[PDB]
Amino acid sequence: AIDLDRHHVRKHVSKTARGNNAYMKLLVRLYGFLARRTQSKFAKTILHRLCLSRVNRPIVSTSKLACLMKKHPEETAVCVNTVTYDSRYPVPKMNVCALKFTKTAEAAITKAGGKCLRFDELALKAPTGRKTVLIRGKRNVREALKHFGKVCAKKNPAKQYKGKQTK
Amino acid sequence: IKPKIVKKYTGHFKRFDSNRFLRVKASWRVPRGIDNRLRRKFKGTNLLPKIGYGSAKATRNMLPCGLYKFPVRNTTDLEMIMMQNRKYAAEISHAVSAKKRQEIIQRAKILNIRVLNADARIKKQEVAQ
Amino acid sequence: PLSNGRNRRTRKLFKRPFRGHGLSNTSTILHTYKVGDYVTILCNSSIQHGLPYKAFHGKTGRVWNVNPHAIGVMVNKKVNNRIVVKRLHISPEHIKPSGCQKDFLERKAAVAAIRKQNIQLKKEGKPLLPLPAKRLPKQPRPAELIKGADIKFTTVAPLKFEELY
Amino acid sequence: SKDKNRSSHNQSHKAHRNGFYKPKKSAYMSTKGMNVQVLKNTKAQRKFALAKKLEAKKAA
Amino acid sequence: CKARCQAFRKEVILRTIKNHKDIEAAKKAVYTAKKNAEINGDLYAEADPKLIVAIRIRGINGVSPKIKKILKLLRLRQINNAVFIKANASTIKMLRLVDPYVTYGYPTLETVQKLIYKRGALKINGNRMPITSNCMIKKALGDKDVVCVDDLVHEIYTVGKHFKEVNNKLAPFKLNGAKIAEKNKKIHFILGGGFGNRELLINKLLANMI
Amino acid sequence: MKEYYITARCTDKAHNPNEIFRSRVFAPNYVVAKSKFWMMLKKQHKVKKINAELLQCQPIFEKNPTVVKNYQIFLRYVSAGGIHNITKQYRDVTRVGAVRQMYNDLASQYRTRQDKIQLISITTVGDKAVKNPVLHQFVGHHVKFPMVHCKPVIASKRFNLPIKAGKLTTKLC
RNA sequence: AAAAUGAAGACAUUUUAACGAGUAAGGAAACGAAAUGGCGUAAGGACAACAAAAGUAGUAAAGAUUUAAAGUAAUUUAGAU
RNA sequence: AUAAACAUACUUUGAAUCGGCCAAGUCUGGUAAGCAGGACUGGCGAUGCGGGAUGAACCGAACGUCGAGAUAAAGUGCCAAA
RNA sequence: CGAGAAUAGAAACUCUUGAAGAAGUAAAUUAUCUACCCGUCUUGAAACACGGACCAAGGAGUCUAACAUGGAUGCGAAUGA
Repeated sequence: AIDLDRHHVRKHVSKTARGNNAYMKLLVRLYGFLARRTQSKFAKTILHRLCLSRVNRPIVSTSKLACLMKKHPEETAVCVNTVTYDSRYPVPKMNVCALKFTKTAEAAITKAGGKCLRFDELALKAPTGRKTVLIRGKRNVREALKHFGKVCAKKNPAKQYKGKQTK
Repeated sequence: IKPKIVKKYTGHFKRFDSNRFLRVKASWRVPRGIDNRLRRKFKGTNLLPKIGYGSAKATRNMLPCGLYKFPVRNTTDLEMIMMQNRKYAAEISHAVSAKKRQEIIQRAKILNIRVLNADARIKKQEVAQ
Repeated sequence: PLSNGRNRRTRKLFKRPFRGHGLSNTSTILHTYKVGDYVTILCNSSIQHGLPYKAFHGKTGRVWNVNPHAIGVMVNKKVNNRIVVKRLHISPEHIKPSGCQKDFLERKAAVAAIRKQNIQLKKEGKPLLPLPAKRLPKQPRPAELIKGADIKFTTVAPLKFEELY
Repeated sequence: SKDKNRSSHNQSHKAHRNGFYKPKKSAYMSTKGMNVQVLKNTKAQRKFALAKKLEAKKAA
Repeated sequence: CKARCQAFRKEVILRTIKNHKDIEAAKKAVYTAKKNAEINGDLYAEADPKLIVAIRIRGINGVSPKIKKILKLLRLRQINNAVFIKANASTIKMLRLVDPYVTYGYPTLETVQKLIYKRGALKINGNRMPITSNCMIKKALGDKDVVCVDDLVHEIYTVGKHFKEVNNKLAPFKLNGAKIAEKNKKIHFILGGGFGNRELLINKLLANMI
Repeated sequence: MKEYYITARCTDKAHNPNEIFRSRVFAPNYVVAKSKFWMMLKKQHKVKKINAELLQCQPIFEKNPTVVKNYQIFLRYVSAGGIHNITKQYRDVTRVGAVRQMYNDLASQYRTRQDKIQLISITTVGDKAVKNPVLHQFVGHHVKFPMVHCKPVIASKRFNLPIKAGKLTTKLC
């Protein structure tokens, strides 16, 4: 035998779209083709983010796009996730590419003069990515993250799953 | 042309203690006993099915004639392999009658498809007939 | 089976050095500790107030805070299978400056002395000196020739045994 | 029914499988417990710098 | 087009010419100094060897944790595995600690030649690809001024300025078996055994092992 | 067994770098001879390998390995009782052969393994200085003895048959 | 594991390299380069001769007994009675 | 200095387990124990294979199915290869 | 004498056996090597530890309810209704 540190186990990185969605399966095929041929780090990033699970693809509201594109006028927002609508604040003019658009978010983006694009048009127009802004949504805002750990802890207590006789 | 088919082990992996007890059949089962002689791979009793016995991918599921088995039920199923008569051999299912077996055997001659059950359910025409 | 007292098994650890009892130096209370310095925690049993725990004795830590009477020292403590950071406030009596970077701080100054001449030799256009060679483990010694003029031989052989008694 | 009381056997092998976890860099940069005046001095400058940065944003 | 396959070949001939010049000249100076030292009745001290070849001699079962780590640092992770080690204070002490599990010594030029030519392999893209051509050597160690299999031999044997990078790319040699010891490998080579430092007598073991 | 002439010197504050240590060490190979040499320097002059450096290690061959000489070997060996100094005499043509005789003789007569004997010295004595009761009888000029009960000599392993024909005999030789 | 190729070929693609012991225990299903791969029992919804008679069956079903073949194996397939 | 990108840092969720036993260029109680209890490490448990005739722990060495070779422990009168 | 380079050349074969049964495979017997009783508790069982005479059929992590994590899915300041 050979004195190895550890034996070969599957690498914990997803290499394909999860689930049986036919359209998401093709997008991974499209960007897997672009990443291999163009060898652009943009396509490798989009391909990697297409394979994340639903909880690792957090939503991005229109207010986040509005703030992140204030100094990028002739640019395209590229978020590999659903784009929701922040009804509290107005939507300026901007181009957004996303997997999914909320019905109220798409109406607000289009009414302001912007365009809601999908990832097939973005690859057609900007395959390597030239006037794009990469955006991902916040991950620590999940209310499940509050209960992780020990609530008796002295530094960062958990949040005590509610149940019997919770005061 | 026909590749050399290599079988790494032609014996049967009979279940442990199947030769001593009639209640224990011969189909293989993993000995999970804590003190078992076979699962500890003692000398003498050290024969378990492992993936290392797997036959070559090129000649796996290959019949001794060099073809593959394609089960057929009527004359239309022969048309599914007429384009690969050098790869597949017909095999009439066990429940197909003797009358339909004549049509499958006759049609397979036309399409040059080898049939492995060509002598099955033949009528009384053996002796004096 | 030992007890679990705060100062268990400290007969020889907390004993003062031989012929070293009484008051300490004044350089102990006059040394200037700044944040980021390297210090050595040394439990002085002559001062019972603020005595650091015996597990920190002889450990090298870093100054992270300076208070009017105590110095904040930061050390790494080994726990079940992890390492935690311990932040103590120790009076200057129980700490001592560490020379753990004495050689390194000289090498830092040696290269900066050469770098100072380099920025001046570049103005004059002359070639600039190289940085000091890095430290290496004892290298295999090269071939050397030994003159036979001042050489003398002494035979080395096993010795006849002689009874000590 | 006496039993063995204790043993450190296999304990070091266990502790080195997933080896001694070092603390992150952010563990050494904590500020809680620092000098009161130094915290007062640092907060004053940070407030001054931030307020000066914000008036520039309003200007432009 | 394929005119590069020409100019590459003459470069290898030129570099192989130069490398043999370097080795012969060093062997030239040592021979002259030894001869001159007898002329005047002086004493000449030979240079300490710079290169060490170590063979792992014991298996992976029953090793103390400290020895386990050093043998992993020397890339002797398997029995009958051989590596090239620079000689200094750090490594010699490192080799003494793992003495019961390895044997080593000072290789000759022929041993380095035959080891690389027959058992040579390079770690390329995480793959242990054996040496087949000079083009694959140039692709890996070309930036280290090593383009063919002779600079590989010369840099290892002379312990050049790029030894650490060139030696690391060299995968540990998988050697055959041989009669390891006179008594057994449970005692030092000095006591007639198998492990420890064999100095120049490591070559005889490697000749039967390559 | 082989001879080696080893020289070295120590370069440190305790030993002047003009003192050269010589020895004539018997060993199966030059690696063992160096190890024997370094144990002497460490155990007698506090000289260690890390603080010293070797100069020469060259084989010594017998000048005339065709003349029979009377070798007197002075040695010390460690027993259960203690450490004793012993003088043994052997007849041979080479120094290394006589020392090989000493090691085999001591291992059988005194049951003393090799790693308990230190060869202090080995010189050549005269004809009449041989005191061994058995060896003294072959030193004279008229030694003569008939070798009897001889086993017939097989020329080579080729003719070594397991079962022979006829009867077997010894030889007055 | 990494490269290459990739609407359907096929054997769950091609090449290269490393690796393969194991009680307790874990590895649900789906996921084209598939986040382990499969065998078996019974019932339910579909599909099963594409040109208007469309899986097999009194020209012999299921079952039983054996003989051979395929599969590392769980098992499957076919012949004869 | 050396090694390290299928490196490194992990996050979540969860199983089983916390009767252990052996060795020794170790220790304590005991006259002592195949006794009781410990420090460090390697093992057996969970482990087959070659050797020690036999053997949980010794020695060599850890295992996909095979062919040809050099070997390890240890052996070479026969049983038994030399 | 001669590396590179330039110029030109020369390799596609015999024999034996096989439907009077080749190669392979299977069955029975013989021979050499090889093989302690399975399950379980246990530090440790082939144990002078317990259950087991034999065969067939039945036979043991299921259902309802609350919470949580996680993989797939719909919508998203709403979701369910």
